[PDB]
Amino acid sequence: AGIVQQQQQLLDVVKRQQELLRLTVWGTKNLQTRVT
Amino acid sequence: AGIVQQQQQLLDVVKRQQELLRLTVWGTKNLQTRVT
Amino acid sequence: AGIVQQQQQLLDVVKRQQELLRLTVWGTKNLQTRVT
Amino acid sequence: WQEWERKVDFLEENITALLEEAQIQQEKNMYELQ
Amino acid sequence: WQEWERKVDFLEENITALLEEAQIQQEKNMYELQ
Amino acid sequence: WQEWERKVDFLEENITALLEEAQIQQEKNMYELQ
Repeated sequence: AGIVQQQQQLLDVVKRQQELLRLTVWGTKNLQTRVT
Repeated sequence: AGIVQQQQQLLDVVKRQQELLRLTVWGTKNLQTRVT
Repeated sequence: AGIVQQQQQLLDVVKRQQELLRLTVWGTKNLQTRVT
Repeated sequence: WQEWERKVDFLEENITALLEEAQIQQEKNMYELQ
Repeated sequence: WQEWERKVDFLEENITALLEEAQIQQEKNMYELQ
Repeated sequence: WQEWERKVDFLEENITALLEEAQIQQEKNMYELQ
């Protein structure tokens, strides 16, 4: 019950890291459009 | 099993997230080179 | 107790990734300020 | 930059897929201990 | 870029916090499973 | 940016090694669960 519980928390943080990853790729895409 | 499985799925996401992160660090580097 | 350690390693990875991510974001912000 | 984009776009979709299926295998393990 | 920045800052802080919580559960697991 | 470059390069080398171990350990969990 505790290993799976940690799994939910681990998957929870990895989801947010993705949101942050997406935001950084957007910036990179955006700067790229302009610099190009 | 079902959790040792969830363990793999989690490892796969971070593995994939790293693949995406690499590309993003490559973009930042490229733009940094031209922008300056 | 095979998986608990593995859950620590996956934890340490997301942590290292977050650090790298924050650095990447600083670069995106820094370039952004130069571009605009 | 052409292939670059093509790659980050596929990775994004991939990850969302893994995250989705992970949420599934997670809830399966939740109701299982039960 | 104004909103964008506000969201990365928040997410950066949020993730660092979620990680800290996971540390608490990791400990209980180190204890229990042993 | 000079310091930034060597910090991301190490962090990249770091996570890569860590990702291997994570897989290897995973290889042992199901190799040893039974």
